[PDB]
Amino acid sequence: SGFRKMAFPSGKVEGCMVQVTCGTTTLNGLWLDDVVYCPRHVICTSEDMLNPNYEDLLIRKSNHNFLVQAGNVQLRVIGHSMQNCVLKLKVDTANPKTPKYKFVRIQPGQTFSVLACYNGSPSGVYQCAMRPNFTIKGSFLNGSCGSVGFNIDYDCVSFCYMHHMELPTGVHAGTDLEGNFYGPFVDRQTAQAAGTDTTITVNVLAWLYAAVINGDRWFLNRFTTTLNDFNLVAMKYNYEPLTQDHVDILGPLSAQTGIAVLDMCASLKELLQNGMNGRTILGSALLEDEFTPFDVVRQCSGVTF
Amino acid sequence: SGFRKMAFPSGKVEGCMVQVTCGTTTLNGLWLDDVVYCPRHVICTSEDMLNPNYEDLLIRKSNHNFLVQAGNVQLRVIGHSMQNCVLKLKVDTANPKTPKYKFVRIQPGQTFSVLACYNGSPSGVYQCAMRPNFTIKGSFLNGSCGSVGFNIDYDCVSFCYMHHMELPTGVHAGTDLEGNFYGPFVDRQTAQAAGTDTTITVNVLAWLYAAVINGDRWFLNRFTTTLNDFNLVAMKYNYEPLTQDHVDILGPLSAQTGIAVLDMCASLKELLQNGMNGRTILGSALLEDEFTPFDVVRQCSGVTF
Ligand SMILES: *C(=C)Cn1c(C)c(-n2nnc3ccccc32)c(=O)n(-c2cncc3ccccc23)c1=O
Ligand SMILES: *C(=C)Cn1c(C)c(-n2nnc3ccccc32)c(=O)n(-c2cncc3ccccc23)c1=O
Repeated sequence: SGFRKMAFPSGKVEGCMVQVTCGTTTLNGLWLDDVVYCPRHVICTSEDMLNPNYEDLLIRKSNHNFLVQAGNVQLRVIGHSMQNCVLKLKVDTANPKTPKYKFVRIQPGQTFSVLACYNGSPSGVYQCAMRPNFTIKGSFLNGSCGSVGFNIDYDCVSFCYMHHMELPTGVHAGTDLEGNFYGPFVDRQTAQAAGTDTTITVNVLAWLYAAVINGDRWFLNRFTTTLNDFNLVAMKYNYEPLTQDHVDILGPLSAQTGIAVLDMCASLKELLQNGMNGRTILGSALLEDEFTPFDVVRQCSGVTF
Repeated sequence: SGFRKMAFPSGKVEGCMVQVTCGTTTLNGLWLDDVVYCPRHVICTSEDMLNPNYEDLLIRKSNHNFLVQAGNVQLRVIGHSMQNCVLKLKVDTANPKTPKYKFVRIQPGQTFSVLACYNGSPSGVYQCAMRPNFTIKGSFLNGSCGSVGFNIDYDCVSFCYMHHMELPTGVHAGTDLEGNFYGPFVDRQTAQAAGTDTTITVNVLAWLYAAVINGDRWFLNRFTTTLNDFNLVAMKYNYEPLTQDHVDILGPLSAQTGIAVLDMCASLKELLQNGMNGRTILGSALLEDEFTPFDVVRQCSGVTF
């Protein structure tokens, strides 16, 4: 049946992307009901990003200093406030294309789709995962702030990420839709350490279950392992410690393929110690960890919205 | 800045996906203006797919035998015809969400975004490429026929692919929006050979240019090569022969990075003969060939729609 990195249909999010201009800085905004959400660093100049006093910079700003554009239509700003690191511009008009939505703070290891935008216009969509160090490895250029990450549950759009900065190491950092950064990052142009990134172990196991479903079974060995001895090989190769909760989520994948979770950990343990010897799994020559067990079930069952 | 497999915003295509039912078979349809396009094998039973006489099977079908559903709204079928391998159901109502569109028959090696649909409801979106053997390696389950592949040029949606069958080897085959199959495939449940698949050489070179832009420069060597001697290493490793046209398209990538195309072919020649030695390029341990030179420029410049 095949297996691909798949993103949610971005139709419901395209109708909410607007362009926000404050002075010379222009970035993307998210228009839901009569409130426009955008990163608060839109009020900063190129020289202000070094050490910005956001409370002092926002004081010098009025309602008419914010230009919100939805296509060719201008939105009247009648209120502004700063919640953590996001700016909330109250507009006089509710977005007629507002879908059913919620604000959700996802956990490290979970995945979401990103709609990369520039000047309020969508450019592309791709699937990513929140690394354990609360960073993401996306595709972001200059002007891509304001771009949101989201999950879709049938009719509801769960917004979970807003892009803010590109770290000097090349990775990306951002906040939730309430302004709280993911990780120890601040909206300030300074050298910030992301920390040791590790591999989402439960996502790797789910990806191996998807390989068996699609006929890729060459890595299945003749061993088992304990939950304690497996996390030992995991901690050596910079892998997340596997917990009983992770085993519980892998239940449906273990029952569909008839392979016990502990047996799958043994095949993964052998792959960590012996490598792939040049072979591939689902068209990849490395261990992919950007598919949650829920993503594997969705793609191997055809869940629509 | 990062590099990711990126798909076009599927908002304009979501508004055209409908569900078509003929007897017991149900698949997806594409609703543009007052015409619904769907694969013609919707008129076949499970036992009819072995050796179907489509001209004889369609004769036993009337206008009222086709149930077209756009959400919860029924469409009145007032005309039907068979163009090659697609069925064109004329409806009494033009789609109010019809975007500017064209029908395009793409060439092998070019890429396009796929919106996987089930029962007329979109489920996901992903980028793929038309392999030189006119197959695609997508993610398709039962009921995913009717799913279309498309490219977006600012305001125009260029439809280029409609999914029809999954070959016994696991790959997928389909037609253009006029019904002409890509390759020597027929809409018949029989064993069909896809042929020797090869690697899109111009796409691999463009992917290496994207690596240098993003800072991945470890594969740059100290050699050059001729266009004749390079296609010799290419023909040995099942790679497409590089032509002067391919070199012309790689012009902007060669001028942006300051690396001649023939010099990039030498680094690629060394990678084919020596492998990667365990290293990675843009987070991949193999040579990716699903990025056209136009896809690299779009993602490394931020082209929006
Ligand atoms: C957003 C519209 C502009 N932009 C900014 C302002 C920044 N940026 N520079 N220093 C900063 C400190 C704190 C927060 C943001 C910030 C930025 O990094 N990027 C940005 C984001 N992602 C990728 C990227 C790639 C190349 C240049 C900039 C850039 C901004 O877009
Ligand atoms: C489409 C809604 C149903 N479907 C069909 C009918 C077929 N299929 N079986 N034999 C065939 C011969 C010629 C054309 C189609 C055809 C089919 O293959 N698939 C299908 C397509 N992609 C992936 C896939 C995965 C698992 C089962 C079927 C399947 C159909 O969906």
